[PDB]
Amino acid sequence: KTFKQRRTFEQRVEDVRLIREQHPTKIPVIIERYKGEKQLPVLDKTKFLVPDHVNMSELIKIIRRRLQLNANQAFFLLVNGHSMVSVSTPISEVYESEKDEDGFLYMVYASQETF
Ligand SMILES: [Cl-]
Repeated sequence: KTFKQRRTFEQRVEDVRLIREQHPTKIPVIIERYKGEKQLPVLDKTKFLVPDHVNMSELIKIIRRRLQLNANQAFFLLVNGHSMVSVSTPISEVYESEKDEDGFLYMVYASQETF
């Protein structure tokens, strides 16, 4: 069901390598709904090419807009399995430090703080 369960390690690496070749200024991000989430909708896709100059605060806003959330819906985002240290961090730096060995940057969202 999850991205890693649907694609082999080889397939994931080769896709990241393709993204470096054809979309060099983008960060390859996998964004998935927490498996127990009951309030927030699922996204229309899983793999996102994020401009590498945005910060985490902006990425949160982007994802909230893609989910068409209103102001009273809570949204929490994990990166590489843990909470964000700061929303101010540039995504190019987050990628360097938090990328998976397959080359994707993995994120999970939920409406509660306890995924
Ligand atoms: Cl590009």
